[PDB]
Amino acid sequence: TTVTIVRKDGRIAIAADTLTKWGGGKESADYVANHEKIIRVGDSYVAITGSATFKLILADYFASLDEPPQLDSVARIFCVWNTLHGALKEHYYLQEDDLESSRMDVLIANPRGIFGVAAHRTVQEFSKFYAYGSGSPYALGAMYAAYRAPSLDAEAVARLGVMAAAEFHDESGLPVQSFVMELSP
Amino acid sequence: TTVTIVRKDGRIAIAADTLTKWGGGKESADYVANHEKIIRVGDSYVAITGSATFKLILADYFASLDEPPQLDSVARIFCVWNTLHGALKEHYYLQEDDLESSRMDVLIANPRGIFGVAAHRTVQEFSKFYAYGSGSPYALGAMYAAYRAPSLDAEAVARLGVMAAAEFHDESGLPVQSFVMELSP
Amino acid sequence: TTVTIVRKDGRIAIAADTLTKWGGGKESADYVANHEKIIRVGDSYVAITGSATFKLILADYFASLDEPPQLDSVARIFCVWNTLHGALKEHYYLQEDDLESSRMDVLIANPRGIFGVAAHRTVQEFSKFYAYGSGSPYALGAMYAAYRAPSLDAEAVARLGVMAAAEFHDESGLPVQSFVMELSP
Amino acid sequence: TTVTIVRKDGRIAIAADTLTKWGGGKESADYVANHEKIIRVGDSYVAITGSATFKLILADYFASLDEPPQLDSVARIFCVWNTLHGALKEHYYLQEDDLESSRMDVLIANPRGIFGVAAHRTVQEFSKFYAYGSGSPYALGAMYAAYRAPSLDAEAVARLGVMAAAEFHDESGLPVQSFVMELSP
Amino acid sequence: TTVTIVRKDGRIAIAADTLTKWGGGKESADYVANHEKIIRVGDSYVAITGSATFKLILADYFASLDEPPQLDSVARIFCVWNTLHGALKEHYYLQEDDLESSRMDVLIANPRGIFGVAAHRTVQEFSKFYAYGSGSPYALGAMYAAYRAPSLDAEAVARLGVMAAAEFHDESGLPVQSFVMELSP
Amino acid sequence: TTVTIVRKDGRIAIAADTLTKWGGGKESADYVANHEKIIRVGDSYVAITGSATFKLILADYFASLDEPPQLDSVARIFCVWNTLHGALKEHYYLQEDDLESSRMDVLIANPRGIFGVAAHRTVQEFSKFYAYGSGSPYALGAMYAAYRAPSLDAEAVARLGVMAAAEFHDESGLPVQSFVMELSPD
Amino acid sequence: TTVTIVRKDGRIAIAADTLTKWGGGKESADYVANHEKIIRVGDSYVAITGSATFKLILADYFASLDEPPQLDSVARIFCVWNTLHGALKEHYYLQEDDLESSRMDVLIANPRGIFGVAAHRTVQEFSKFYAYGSGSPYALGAMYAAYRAPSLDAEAVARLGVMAAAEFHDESGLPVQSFVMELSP
Amino acid sequence: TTVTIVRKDGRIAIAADTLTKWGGGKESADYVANHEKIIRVGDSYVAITGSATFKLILADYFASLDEPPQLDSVARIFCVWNTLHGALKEHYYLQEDDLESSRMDVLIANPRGIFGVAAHRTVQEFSKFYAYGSGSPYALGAMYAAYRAPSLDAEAVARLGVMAAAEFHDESGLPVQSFVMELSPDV
Amino acid sequence: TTVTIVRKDGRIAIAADTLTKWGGGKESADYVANHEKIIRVGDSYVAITGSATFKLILADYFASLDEPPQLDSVARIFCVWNTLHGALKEHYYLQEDDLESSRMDVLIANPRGIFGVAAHRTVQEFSKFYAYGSGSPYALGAMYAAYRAPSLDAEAVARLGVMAAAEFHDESGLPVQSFVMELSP
Amino acid sequence: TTVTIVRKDGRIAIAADTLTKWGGGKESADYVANHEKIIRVGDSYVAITGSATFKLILADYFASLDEPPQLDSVARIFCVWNTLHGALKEHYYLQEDDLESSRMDVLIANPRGIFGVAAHRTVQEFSKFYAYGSGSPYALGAMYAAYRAPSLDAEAVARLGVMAAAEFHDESGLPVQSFVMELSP
Amino acid sequence: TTVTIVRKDGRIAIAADTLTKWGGGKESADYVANHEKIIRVGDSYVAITGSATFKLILADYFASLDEPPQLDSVARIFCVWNTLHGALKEHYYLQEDDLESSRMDVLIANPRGIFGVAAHRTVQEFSKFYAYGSGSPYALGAMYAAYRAPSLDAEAVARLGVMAAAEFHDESGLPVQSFVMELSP
Repeated sequence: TTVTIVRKDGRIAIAADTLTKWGGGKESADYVANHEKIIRVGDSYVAITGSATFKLILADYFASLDEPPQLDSVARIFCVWNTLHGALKEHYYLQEDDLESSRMDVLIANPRGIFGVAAHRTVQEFSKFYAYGSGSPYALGAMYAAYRAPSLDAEAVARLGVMAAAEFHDESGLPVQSFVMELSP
Repeated sequence: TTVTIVRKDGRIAIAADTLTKWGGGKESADYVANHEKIIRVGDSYVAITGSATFKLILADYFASLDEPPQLDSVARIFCVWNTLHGALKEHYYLQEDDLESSRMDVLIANPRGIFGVAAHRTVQEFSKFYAYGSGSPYALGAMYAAYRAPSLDAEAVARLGVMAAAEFHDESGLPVQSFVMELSP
Repeated sequence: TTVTIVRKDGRIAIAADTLTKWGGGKESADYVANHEKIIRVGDSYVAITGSATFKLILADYFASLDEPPQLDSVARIFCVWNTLHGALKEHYYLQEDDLESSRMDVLIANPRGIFGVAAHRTVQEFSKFYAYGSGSPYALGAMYAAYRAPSLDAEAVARLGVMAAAEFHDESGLPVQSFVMELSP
Repeated sequence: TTVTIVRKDGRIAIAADTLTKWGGGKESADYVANHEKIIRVGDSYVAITGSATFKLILADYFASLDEPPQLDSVARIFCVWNTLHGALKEHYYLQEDDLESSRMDVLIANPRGIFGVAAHRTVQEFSKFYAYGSGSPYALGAMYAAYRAPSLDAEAVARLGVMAAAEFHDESGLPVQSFVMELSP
Repeated sequence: TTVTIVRKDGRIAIAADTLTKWGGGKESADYVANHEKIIRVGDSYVAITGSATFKLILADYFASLDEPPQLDSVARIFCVWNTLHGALKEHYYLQEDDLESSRMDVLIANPRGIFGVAAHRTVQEFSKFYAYGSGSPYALGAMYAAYRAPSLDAEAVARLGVMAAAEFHDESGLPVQSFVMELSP
Repeated sequence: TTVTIVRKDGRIAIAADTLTKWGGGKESADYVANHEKIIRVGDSYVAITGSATFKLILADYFASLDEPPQLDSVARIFCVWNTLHGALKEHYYLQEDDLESSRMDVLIANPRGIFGVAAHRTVQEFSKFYAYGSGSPYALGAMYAAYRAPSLDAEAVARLGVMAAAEFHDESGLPVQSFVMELSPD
Repeated sequence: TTVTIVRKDGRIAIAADTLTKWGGGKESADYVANHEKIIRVGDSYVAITGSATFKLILADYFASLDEPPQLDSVARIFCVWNTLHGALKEHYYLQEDDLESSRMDVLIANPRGIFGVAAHRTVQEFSKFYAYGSGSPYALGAMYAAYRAPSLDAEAVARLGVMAAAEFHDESGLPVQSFVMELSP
Repeated sequence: TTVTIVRKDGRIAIAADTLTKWGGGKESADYVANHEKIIRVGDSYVAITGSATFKLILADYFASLDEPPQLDSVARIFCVWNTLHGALKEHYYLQEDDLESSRMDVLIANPRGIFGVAAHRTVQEFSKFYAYGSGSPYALGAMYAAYRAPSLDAEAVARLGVMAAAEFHDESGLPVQSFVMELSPDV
Repeated sequence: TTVTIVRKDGRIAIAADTLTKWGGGKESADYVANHEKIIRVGDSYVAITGSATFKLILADYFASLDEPPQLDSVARIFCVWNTLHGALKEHYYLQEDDLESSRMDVLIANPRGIFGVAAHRTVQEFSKFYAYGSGSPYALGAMYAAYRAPSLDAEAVARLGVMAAAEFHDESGLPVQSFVMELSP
Repeated sequence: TTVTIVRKDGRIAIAADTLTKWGGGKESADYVANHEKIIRVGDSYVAITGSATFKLILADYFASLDEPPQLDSVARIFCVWNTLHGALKEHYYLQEDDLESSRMDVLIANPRGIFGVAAHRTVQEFSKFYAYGSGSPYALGAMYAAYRAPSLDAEAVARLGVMAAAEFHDESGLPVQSFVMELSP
Repeated sequence: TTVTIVRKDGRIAIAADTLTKWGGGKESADYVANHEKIIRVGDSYVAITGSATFKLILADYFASLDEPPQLDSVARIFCVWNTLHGALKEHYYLQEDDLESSRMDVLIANPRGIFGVAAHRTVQEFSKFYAYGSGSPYALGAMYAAYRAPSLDAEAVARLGVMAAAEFHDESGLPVQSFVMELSP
């Protein structure tokens, strides 16, 4: 998996590759209908790495809440993820470290910022771009190279990061899925 | 075990081999009468890999419910399987990974699509064909070869996948059980 | 232990060796008065492999029930054995795999058919013959060779499989106990 | 420890050595006054192997029951020992296998038959003789040789078994302790 | 991580580097908005090492109390941290040693002293300076060498320790955050 | 793999299955041309179990000796195999137990008797029948039931042994190969 | 890696993928110039699996020999590979099992037939087709499905085997290379 | 395996069961023609426990010697077994303890006495009887009971030892093989 | 470490970072005079990853050889490295895998092309660009995104590769060292 | 520690060394005031081995009982010790074998007999003498030799046993403490 | 095994038990004719613990030397044993610690003194008595108690040592073998 997220010229963009793995087996977007790794939660886009089951768990979990959660500040995202964690263990059968791992790394894009939440509930707000998943290093290199290119908007930089992972790494694959939105004032 | 599933030209088919193993020993359809690995649940056909007990657990479990479940969307199937897993542990004595394993992979065929659930509750809708079990690589290769052949409908492609596995792998054996049905409007 | 079961010409038959092992030590029928490995439950004969305590546990357990179970279908036998596993744990101090093990393989004969239940509660109806225990490989070989000899009825076949095991394996011993009954049409 | 039990010519006999061990330490009857490894439980004698504490546990446990248990059939003894195992865990601090081990093998004599219970509650009725404890192979050897000698009665045979073990094995020691009773009609 | 704390000439200062790590990967203040490792708690500054999630947990935890805690004495800080540790386990999913580790080392600067709390709740009041995190040995050496330079106030000595750590260790990176305040009478 | 050997009424027969395994993968005589597990060594037939490479090693080893070895007495077969084991180690890259394993269980049929050499160089002469390889229990069961049937000669019994194994075990498969010969006047 | 070999209608064909792996890193023919996995040895084609270093080793070794080897019978191939194994260990730094592993599986095409040599020096002549490498189960299934299709010649079958593998497994990737030759009379 | 050795009334006897094991598989004398576990070496009989290969190894070894070994004192037997052990490692592919195991226990009967050599080359002369193999304890107990029965000679006692083991232990089986000889008049 | 190599518009460029690591300690070019990771070998530039000792070893090795090696084809490079490995073991104290590891990955630039040798003597000629060392994922990412930009020659791209690694990974550090040359006809 | 108990000529005696160990450190009676290893319980003396804390525990435990326990028969002692073991775990933080170990061996002298209780609650009545602690072998040796000497009474023998252990074993040290009493009629 | 050595009133004695052990099995001097554990070497007697094989080894070794060794100084005995240890490994197949172990402890009595050599070739001369083997503790204690007795010579004392260990420990057994000699001037 590679997920990327970008902030540039008052535009916020998020992207994901589409390949699932089952061991060394490839399950591409060509063979799986529900191959999207980005789900909608309220007005946030949430890009998920880790087991392919997590996008089904989160969609189900968030949908089961009274209202969709606020994912627009670090404190709020953390607060939601910490509560999400107890549900993973208690309801969705989640299984050395400082803290217990939630086993997934997510990126969160919405009008009010670009964020990440690492497996250990390390919430971060990003200023330019970041990437998660095993393809992250490839994405970061490529986005670093093309971030300041005037010809590329946020979305094109996001997608380019996923493309670089997909070129070099066996856990990412084309096509790329992406979304783009305007930064709120 | 090999189970395959296929969707082609308005037809949905599902196929399983019929060989059960006890260690290195072979328990073929010629010696076991109840050698079918596909069960009926409502209007769905569920093909089951993993221990030969699971088809008895699932048959028992589903026959226990008030109404047959809904197995025609990813969201629905996921919910049914996430409830099934709790029952597996509690009432059926099921025994590292991100999430707990249900220790079986199933394929689901009905008039409203073809689906799969891996052991870790990864629910997937398939667009063409797929296969589970130790034999599935073989099945995948054979169905890739044959999917587009004009003389072969969905059922014949699914049956060929199991044959392929049964030819080269020691956990699959003939005869092949298959079912076919029309895709609904 | 070797236990066998055969269905031929409208006659069901079941058979077992009589030898108990205590480590390398041999505790034969000549020294042990309760050397029988087949018990009666309702109108079924149940031949039991594993620890020699299991025949005592099952007789005790099935006698404690309001009435004997029906062991005449795959579905029914599975219900019975899944409940029995619960009891083995809770009342009889029973102690990796997909499902928890019951530590015993059994064959079941009654007029309505010949069945088996493996340690992981894999219930199976057999069409010709089968065998359980460390001796079964020997028994199946012998019975495969002898099943179609006109001379030999169901009981003679069952018995011969146990003899073969006793000839060549150190956990099986003569004499052979066997029971025969007519196939309920 | 060696204990034997023999039935011959209308006589039943039970015997035990008298040596206790504490590591490589010897604690003979010369130094220990309570060196009896056989106890009385109603009209039954129970010869006990394993930890030297079990004779105390059993005596104390059986004394606490409203009445002495009937120990004169395989089924009855099994009931008793199954309930006993619970108490060993629950009251007397008892600590791989099919079933949990009670950590002792016993022989039981009474006027109605000879029996043994192994650590995993394998209750057995014997036709001639048997032995338990680390000295049993020596004892069985000896009693096999002596059993048919007309000049040796049941008790002579049972004692000779214990003698043989004490001759050759470092966990068995003289004097031999034996009891005899009449076979009921 | 490096955190330093300094007391000199009626002035109290606290510093931290800004670099976060994810494996061998660097997440600098350049890419992470919330790169601050120091938080406010009443009129104390708390500089936190260990998992980057802890600043989120602590901020969240202290915020949830009725009033901010008094963190101006060795006795009071301990009491607070002890209670905090319970919460870490009970609410924030905190997972050999003398006592349970809290998995973080902190420094506390307020107007009424400079303190630290190691991971096993060893509370200490410092009289000159100290440093925590993987970069402290570097910090202590640099601060040792510069404590008594008249040109350098408390905050210059605090920042310099961090700089030294950033120069030589792969878990510390510039910029240096810092705060200064007056000693209370 | 299953190999059977049988001695009955002045006839000697030897039989083997034909299936080779690569993990769980099957490699039947339908796909492999050289699927035979029995080789000829002089006027002996030698049925081999263990790695499919051993029949290549053995053919190669024996062909390289001045003449084909005498394999018609326990003592002679032993000397041959003890010397063979040194060559497995030195020339063909063979890798708890009392003795070193040769990693291979063989049956040897010839006009002068039926023999077997187990992996630990246990040389036996059999008087009726025997089987080696993972399928052998099935083979022993079957041949036990059939050995005394008048209608089945040494070869029929041997083949039936292999059939039984192939019927029930995942490392044996049809077709059966077999050879039969006359017992020498000894 | 996937390599295939096929014999059909008087023609022999051999085929390989071109992708090299470095952990999860992909090194496709698009970045690597020397991406061929098939080499010429005399008038044979040899398709190589295992470490990408093996093709260089064999090229080097065979080029060093006085005459190109004859790879046209099982016995011949066997002598050649047995001697090769000695050179792997001795000059090329080659590093549980019955026999030492040579760590690579090869397929050999020449006009006298199609052959294979597994890691353990298992020389096999094939009659129809075969495949090696981690991709081979898929290739086997594909080639099984297509082998008797009259519209596909030996080359088309061999290539399809590799394409099947590259569709579904992460250690195989296009382009496919192939070679075809005449069977000799 | 069970091997027994007995010295009684001026007579020396030695016995053995005839069953081989391959795992939990039985290879009885009914199916194996060379089921004997006792070999002649000069005028000694050597009964061998452990892997069935050892009887083949030992016959080969002793046949290759210039002259049969004299196996009629403790010091002579030790010397032979110590040399043998070096040959077991060097020529016959033998594989924690004080000393290296030879992996077999043997009993040696000859006119000049009855002896045993355990796996660690512990050579013993026996005064009455003894047994080796997994079936020894059963054989010992049985011979303990029957040694002084007046109707039984040394051979009957040695054989009885084997039969007790076969009765109760899965690694020993009938028939029993045995040999008997005269105690020489110089001992 | 990061080493990159680029082939573009008739020019060949090779580049490396300058940071040495001693555990978590940083030894930057600022503090180390011999911080260069590229050395000459003939007219070839060879960039070296793995232990900082290796450049001293190869310098010493090649300086003692007869005539410099010709590192201008795969076969030749392989020949040279295979023999090098024998010397690393024998004279320079080198210490699962198919082949023994040489423990360093190198890139090789000369006018006749660009090449790489991985730890297991896997010689590849590259057609566009590549990277080795723990930073290479970042570098490959970056260089993928910049390779086709007309404003950036071979050297600019190679350099950008290293910059990317150093931005995000703790084992790579600025400044970048690089060399460019002409492709020979 | 060594503790001994002796019965001779109508007298009972009991003794113990006075040395405590802290690792290889010695804590003699000369430095430790409460160096007694024997306590009073009713009219019984109880000599205690194992951890030096046990005598405090037992003294604390027995004092808290409504009245003193009767320690003058095997059945009664066991009863007492079995209850005690419960308290050790629950109240005094006591932590493979048949039964749980109470981690201490004791000897009990009273007017009505000599007894012991080993760690696993083996209660014994002795007829002459016995010893416990790491020094017991030495003490049983000395007392064996000196028992029948008319110049030594029960106390001299008991004291000589401890002296023998102090002579030769590094966990026993002089002085000896001893008590004597009259055998009751 | 117990061996003892004693020097008292111008006489020197040495003793040993006669029991051999094979596991838990006893081989008493009633069953083994060569049950002696003391051998002659010149005018020394040497008592041997460890495997029963060692007395055969030492006998064979010392008989093979040109002359019996001098064993009447610590310097001389050490020389002899150091050389002996080499012969043990080289000719007699002897198999963590400071020094290699010879795996036996011996006592050596001659007219010029009494000595011992421990497993690690610690040679000692004793002034009164000593003991080796697993029974030595019991023997030392007994000899400490008896050494001064006016009616017991050195031989009586030596034998009493052994007797005490045969009494209490499962690896020593009666009869005792002893020799005696006059201290030489």
